[PDB]
Amino acid sequence: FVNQHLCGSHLVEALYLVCGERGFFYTPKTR
Amino acid sequence: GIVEQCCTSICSLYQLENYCNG
Repeated sequence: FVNQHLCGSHLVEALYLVCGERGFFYTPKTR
Repeated sequence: GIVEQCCTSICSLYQLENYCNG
């Protein structure tokens, strides 16, 4: 692994996959 | 907030974990 650029829906998809079966319980929004 | 910390600069798996908890 090496650190990478991620924006918007790709940053959400990556955080959801790294957070496994948890992720967000609600619909996602940029913050 | 959180999107800029991976979008305008690179981020890690440990940051992608933190963005699920924040």
